[PDB]
Amino acid sequence: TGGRNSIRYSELAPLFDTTRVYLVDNKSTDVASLNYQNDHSNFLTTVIQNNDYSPGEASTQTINLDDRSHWGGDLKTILHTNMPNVNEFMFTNKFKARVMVSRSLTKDKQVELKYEWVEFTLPEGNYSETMTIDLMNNAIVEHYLKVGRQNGVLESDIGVKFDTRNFRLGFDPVTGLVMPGVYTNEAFHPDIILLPGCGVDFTHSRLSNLLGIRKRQPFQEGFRITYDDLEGGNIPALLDVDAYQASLKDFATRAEEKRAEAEPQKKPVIKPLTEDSKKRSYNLISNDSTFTQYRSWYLAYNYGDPQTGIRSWTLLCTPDVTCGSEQVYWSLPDMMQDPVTFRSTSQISNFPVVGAELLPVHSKSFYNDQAVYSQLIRQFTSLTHVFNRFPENQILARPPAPTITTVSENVPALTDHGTLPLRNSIGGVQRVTITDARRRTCPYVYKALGIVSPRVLSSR
Amino acid sequence: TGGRNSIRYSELAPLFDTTRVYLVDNKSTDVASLNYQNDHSNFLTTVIQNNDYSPGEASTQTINLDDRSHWGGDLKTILHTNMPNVNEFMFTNKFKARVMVSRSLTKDKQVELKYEWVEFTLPEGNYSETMTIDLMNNAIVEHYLKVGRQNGVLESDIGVKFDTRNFRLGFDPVTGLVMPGVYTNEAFHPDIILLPGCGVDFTHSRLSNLLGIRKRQPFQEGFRITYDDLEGGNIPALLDVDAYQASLKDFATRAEEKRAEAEPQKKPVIKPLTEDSKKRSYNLISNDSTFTQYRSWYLAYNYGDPQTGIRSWTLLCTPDVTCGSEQVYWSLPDMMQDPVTFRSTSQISNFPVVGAELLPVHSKSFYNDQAVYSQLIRQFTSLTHVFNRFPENQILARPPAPTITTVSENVPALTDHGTLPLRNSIGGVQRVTITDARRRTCPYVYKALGIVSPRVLSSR
Amino acid sequence: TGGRNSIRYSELAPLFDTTRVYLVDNKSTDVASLNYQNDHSNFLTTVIQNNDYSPGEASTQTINLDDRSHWGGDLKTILHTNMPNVNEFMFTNKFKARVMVSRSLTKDKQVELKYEWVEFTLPEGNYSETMTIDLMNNAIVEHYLKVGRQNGVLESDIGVKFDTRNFRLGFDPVTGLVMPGVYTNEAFHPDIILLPGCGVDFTHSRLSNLLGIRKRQPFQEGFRITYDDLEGGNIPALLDVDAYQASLKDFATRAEEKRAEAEPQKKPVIKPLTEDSKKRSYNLISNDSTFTQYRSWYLAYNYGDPQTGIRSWTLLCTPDVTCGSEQVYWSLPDMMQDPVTFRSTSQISNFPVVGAELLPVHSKSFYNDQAVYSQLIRQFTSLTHVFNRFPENQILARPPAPTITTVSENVPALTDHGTLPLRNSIGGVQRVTITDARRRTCPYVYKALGIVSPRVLSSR
Amino acid sequence: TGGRNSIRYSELAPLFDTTRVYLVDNKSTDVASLNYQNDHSNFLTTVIQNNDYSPGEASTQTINLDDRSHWGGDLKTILHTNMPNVNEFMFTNKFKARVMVSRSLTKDKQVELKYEWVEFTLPEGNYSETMTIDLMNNAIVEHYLKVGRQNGVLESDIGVKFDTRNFRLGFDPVTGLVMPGVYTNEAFHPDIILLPGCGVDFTHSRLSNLLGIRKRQPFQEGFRITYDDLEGGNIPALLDVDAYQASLKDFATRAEEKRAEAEPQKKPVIKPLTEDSKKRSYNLISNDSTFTQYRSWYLAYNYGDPQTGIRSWTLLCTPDVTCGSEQVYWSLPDMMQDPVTFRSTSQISNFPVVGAELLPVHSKSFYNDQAVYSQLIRQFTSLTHVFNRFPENQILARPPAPTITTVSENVPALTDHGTLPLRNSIGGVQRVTITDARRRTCPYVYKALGIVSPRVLSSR
Repeated sequence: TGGRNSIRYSELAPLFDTTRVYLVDNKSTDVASLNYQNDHSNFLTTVIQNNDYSPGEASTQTINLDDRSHWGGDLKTILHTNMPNVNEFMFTNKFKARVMVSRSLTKDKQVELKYEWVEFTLPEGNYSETMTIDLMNNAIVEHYLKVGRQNGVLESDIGVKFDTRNFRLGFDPVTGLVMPGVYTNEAFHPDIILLPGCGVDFTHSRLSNLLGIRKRQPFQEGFRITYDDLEGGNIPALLDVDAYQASLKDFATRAEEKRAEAEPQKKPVIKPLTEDSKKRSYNLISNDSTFTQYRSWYLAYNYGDPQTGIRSWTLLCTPDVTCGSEQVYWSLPDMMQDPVTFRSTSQISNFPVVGAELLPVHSKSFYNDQAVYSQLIRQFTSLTHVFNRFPENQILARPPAPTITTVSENVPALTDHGTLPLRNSIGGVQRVTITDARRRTCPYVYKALGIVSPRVLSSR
Repeated sequence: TGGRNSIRYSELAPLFDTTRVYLVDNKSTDVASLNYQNDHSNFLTTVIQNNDYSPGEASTQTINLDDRSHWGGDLKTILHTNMPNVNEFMFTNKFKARVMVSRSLTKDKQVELKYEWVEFTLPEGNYSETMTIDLMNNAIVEHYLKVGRQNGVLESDIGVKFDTRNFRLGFDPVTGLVMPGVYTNEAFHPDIILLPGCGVDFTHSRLSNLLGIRKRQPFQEGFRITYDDLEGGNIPALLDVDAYQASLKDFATRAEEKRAEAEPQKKPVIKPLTEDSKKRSYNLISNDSTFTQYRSWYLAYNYGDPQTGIRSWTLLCTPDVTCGSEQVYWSLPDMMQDPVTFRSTSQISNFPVVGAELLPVHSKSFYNDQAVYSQLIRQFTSLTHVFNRFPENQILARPPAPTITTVSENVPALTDHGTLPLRNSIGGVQRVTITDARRRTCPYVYKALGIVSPRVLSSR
Repeated sequence: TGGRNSIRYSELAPLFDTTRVYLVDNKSTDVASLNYQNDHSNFLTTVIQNNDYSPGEASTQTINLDDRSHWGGDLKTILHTNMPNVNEFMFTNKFKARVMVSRSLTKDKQVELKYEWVEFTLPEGNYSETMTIDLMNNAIVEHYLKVGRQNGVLESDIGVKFDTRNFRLGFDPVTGLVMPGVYTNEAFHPDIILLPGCGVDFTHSRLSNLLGIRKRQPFQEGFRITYDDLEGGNIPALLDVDAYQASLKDFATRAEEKRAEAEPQKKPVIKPLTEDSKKRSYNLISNDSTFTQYRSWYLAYNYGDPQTGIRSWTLLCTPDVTCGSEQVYWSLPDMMQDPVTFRSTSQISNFPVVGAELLPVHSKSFYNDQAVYSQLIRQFTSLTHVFNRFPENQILARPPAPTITTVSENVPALTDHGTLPLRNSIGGVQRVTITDARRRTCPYVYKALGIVSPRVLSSR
Repeated sequence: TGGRNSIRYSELAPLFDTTRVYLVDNKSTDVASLNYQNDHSNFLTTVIQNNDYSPGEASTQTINLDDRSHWGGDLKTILHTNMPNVNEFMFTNKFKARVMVSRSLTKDKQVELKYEWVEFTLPEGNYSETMTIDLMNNAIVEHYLKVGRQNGVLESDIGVKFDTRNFRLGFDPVTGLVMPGVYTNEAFHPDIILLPGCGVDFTHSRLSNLLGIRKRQPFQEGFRITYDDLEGGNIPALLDVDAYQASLKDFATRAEEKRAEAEPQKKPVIKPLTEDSKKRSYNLISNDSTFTQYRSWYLAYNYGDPQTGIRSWTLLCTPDVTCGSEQVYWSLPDMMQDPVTFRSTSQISNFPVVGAELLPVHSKSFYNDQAVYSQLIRQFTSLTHVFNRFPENQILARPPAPTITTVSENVPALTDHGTLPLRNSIGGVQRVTITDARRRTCPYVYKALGIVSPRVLSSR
């Protein structure tokens, strides 16, 4: 310490031992003159807080930490964003899926079904865990319109759907059917329902995470999940409720009558429904088999061979609307020594990093009353949303709203990076820069604030 | 340390090493006598906590940190506000918009439409993310009354509306219409709906942030968004439900009948509704085109040319009721050495700063049940609010309440600034001062509290 | 300090005193080349952040903390998971129970009841405190179908049920019956209802904790709870409401008439209901006794002999959906000295541990409105869920939804382990590894992030 | 430092300066062999984390902090419980009350009323702020059955009730009655309603706190609150609505008609109802007085003489379901020097204490919709709960559910005790022990975890 303290500035007098320099954006004189063309994630600040000098002029003067000692400063920072759930940047507004795009009776008498991969995009915005799903299903439909239908494609065969129920709860081990005649619409994790000849790929989208279907060994570029993959676990068919109902015309310890009332002339059972009001085909494999051609991921993962099925190369897990906690990197190139192996440069997308921190986004959870409220309004017929374009379908229906939805929420992060080594000649104008994992500014930054407290560390 | 500790006061005896001085407002003797004309964001305190002296008299005595050493103190502080969502100070109660103000059949046979920019102001108060919007739409209307109407202006042409839905979900790629005959009223981010010849400017309002429409490169003084800007993305027109309904009088794998039931004598389709009950014009460009003159920001941003549209110079992002996390600056001029480049002065609006901190305001989020509850009460006719003065309009209607509203909430902030260098002759009366980004006291401060713990740092 | 600081790298120049090395997974060049076959819970990272070298090549270079001093580093870390409530890994998707599997009239005239232990498994997913229960009851039923029934087993005798009410609130001390004729369906802690000859074992499942039935002295491998254990506390029988109703044909201080209206020809009381609509046996011990054979844990614990009953060897406590706060262990084998007694090795499942921390999972609680809403919909008959397959049973009914449900929620954990001693020759490529209590990678890890700040500790 | 660092272990080599020893329960080898008969609140751990030695054998080896220096360690700990709201341990399942137990027409013509103190106990479980109350009222009733009634006791005179409303809002200053004929059922703090000759004592129960009736000077063993105490503040009687209704047969500034319409032949007023449907006596003092014999604490405290009433020796305050934040004490007898005045021993219930911390329980609050929902279901007659056995009573009714209920919630506590002095010969097997205020293990502990970081403090 002794003679090694002195923190000096032009004529303003000797200041001794730690003090404070401030890195701020909202400084009025600065804006107008320096970072006009820049944004909150990469700006310039005049660190000289002296009322009497031009910003330019200030950019000349310097804060001089005493020369005789190696100095260090404590860097506390306040980061605040407002990035939305889905958007083009975080890759949460795009996702490739393969759908039916044409259906025509080929030249002889056999038929033709051609499929193709199309990229659907969502309208940017901050959504729910669910409404997002919906937005996706809609984006599938919206395409079926501009193309599908007007080429022999019947809704009765739209290839991909993102639903959320266990399509085999009512299932009866012997009848081979979902007895209650209705797939019990309770929500149990996002799922993916495919059809023959198609599938979906998330190779370039974090939406995968929103669904909560993660690859069992991530560092593998590429995420395609097709029909052939979802093996074992095709949605069983609903039993014909009416056919069954309409039919039926042609120890001794109180356990006596209970054992005789519980027990050629066959019944209407066997009849697995085939279509629904407005006759929508449920595409059943055989006029025999109780299983529909529709295949569910959830079903696969949980019910089909664990050592071979998707349960093998994939992993079932929690949703997370945020799509993935990603971090950001601070850099104060003009004011702090470049950490260990970092090379010193001027290429904004490669500056040295002084602090890392998670991008300020959490997921708040709320209890959903609207879960059932809706089961008592479409049972009492009325208009439809662009979401339930197939009310009477039990499959292309509208995935049940899960109780407890999550919502991406932005929050101020009063973080604190360690104490770093800094130069002893701090320039009048410092440059602040926040970067993301991929190394690029981040448009969604409303406020960055830095406070540095230099203090002597050793001697030269 | 050795002889360098001694912290002395008048005759009260030697105290050694760190101790504690207190900066408090609520001190009774002080109020009455010193900071009568001041407020919590800029007051005087007697730091001498000795029961026997006048405040004035105390203002004489002094705490003497030993002379032989440079001292420093730890400054912990308790800040607590209660600033409201919208108000004149934070510039959240004003916003300029350009509306229709006159409509008369000019002198020959052609007509005249004159527009003007008017500043509307809100009643101060703490609001919701939504009700705020509403308050704005109302403030637009309230003006149409004092002027608009009484000058040939028909509601059928009020220029600006802040709604919240995706005005083109039901849209059908071929019919060029919102088929369901009703813009699906679900909430998807605040938006701005304009008309020809008008627009809105936020150049002097943080309300912009409330909406969540941020300028892609902020440091540009000025925020005007007009009709001509919102290009490509005019709200498509609702299809005539009745005209259509009223009309209609004059492979082989179960997929056989599904491919024949899905497939001069033209139909009522083409008819895009023109007005609504009480005949309100939907101002359609041509008696032909399926698009209304009404233009939506949301629509533009998401659907019209990304490299040219507003999607270019603007950015879609999360709301935030608070309107923008702003920070405040502490200053203890009379008790702590003036940080690096700060000049020492007496101009309250330029004191030295010792600590920065975010102004104590966060946004709590809640789940909205009232989302739909209201769709089942205006469907069952009854009175109206100053908010839905055009129930039967599908456009000047009332923006749908988003599920999950946010509310600005004030909270005590037990913050902690570093350890700062201080003078060794602390005056009997210290002056505390909290300032905002622009540098001015902040009326909304209920309590400021400071605790300082001096301790030796080096030697002289 | 003096000559002991120097932190050196290849030619890049001398850095002095603490600096920062970064342990990150999401680093792009790394993924592709090193940890292709690995996962977030056990990967390799290149700690050399120098743009110009191959990852391989970098793996050669080294960060050299000065040799003359023993160094240490501060390890802060960011861990973020997404593990679901129930799953095979945490052992929350399996649980052994003993049920009735066969009922046939043995060879002479006496009968045979054979029971067996079967393991039921749940569909993996993140659930509620309740819906989980339900999933279990269902899994019991689902078995009764594939086997039970089709072998003389009547629902009237399914052995295990997980409900949640105090099966003896309405109980009347004298009549020996649940007077109101209905077990008051309010929720009061998960319970277990057994039958003669069966029970449940959790020896290999944390689901026990979900129920909130903990063993009074845990370190005892094994958790079997059978009928014979639940002694004293058999669910009393519901009084015959109708029999009773249908019958009844054949001081003086205002307290006079109150003392005469409150006061061979016997009444219908004695009649304890025996079965319910669709005549389901309530299996009553004697044609006499007011107690059914059904036995409840809750009942036992709270009402039967505390010094002998289950209240003795077991403990009643709060649920917790997470099933048990378990911790994880960090290990940075290639960069930090192996703590006290740890042996140095290469067996991933035995690396040295540098930091311990709770696996990032908490339980959020919400208020349940859906508590009663359902009591006003099954009272108005309509379809049933795979959950209430015995609506009219008062016992095999559907446990009442408790107000205040809990839900396992994943959250980012910005933790901070101490300051650790490290090697002075940090390899170009470090290995990160998170392990669980049992010592194995943890599939449910989305992001691991490490920041180390070396700084001199002493001298060599 | 110099030669004073060395932290040594058997042959495993010299480790220098701070390192880390771990205190963990879940360690597999340990359980089976050492703490079989113990529980999480008092177990043994092998601190030697070396894979090759028996636990027993390890118990021999030792960690040797260098002898030449006095060492200290940082103790961070992770405590996690799951204790329920009410239970026998925390004394929240018992509470003595004095009730009517016999009513017979004594030998001459005068009568006899004998009362007695009885201890009622609740079924263990985690409850609500309210449902707890209810459970208590029920427990009062449940007794009236096994005894009361069957001895001339009419519900019309059950002595104690815990309700929650201000039994005198409708009250009219002149009529001396609760005009609206109904005690306005809004919730305003737990209360206690007594009758002549009885009362309640909490001398041995924290439930008092749940109610929120605290003794004004706590350190006084004993908490009895009887009738005679609740003086001034007897619940006024409801006015006879019918008698009144059934009767009535036999300046000039617009303020003219308002002053004549607002103004022998007496009216039905005076008639204060006496009993209610099913004629339940309201026990009124005189056939005259408008006050019933029923006395309320709330009423007393707020309305009767503040200098003499209960308002004097008692204190009205917030509920808190937890019943009282109690703390726990850590102790690591075998590894850390015994703090200042603590005597060293082997009596588990007197070990030295190294850290204190609040027992991990907080109270979450939720908004109650179910507040009114119930006022619109018992107004539409139907069955009753064991809770509203006197629907038609306005007093023995069922206390109104307060909006905003609280619920005891268990939470992991990542606490951190200071840095403590420790022995330099740490035994292979350490003993961990958590104790409560009264000094006894705490059954409700699911996980205890300790991390110690020794580091040199001075020299010997």
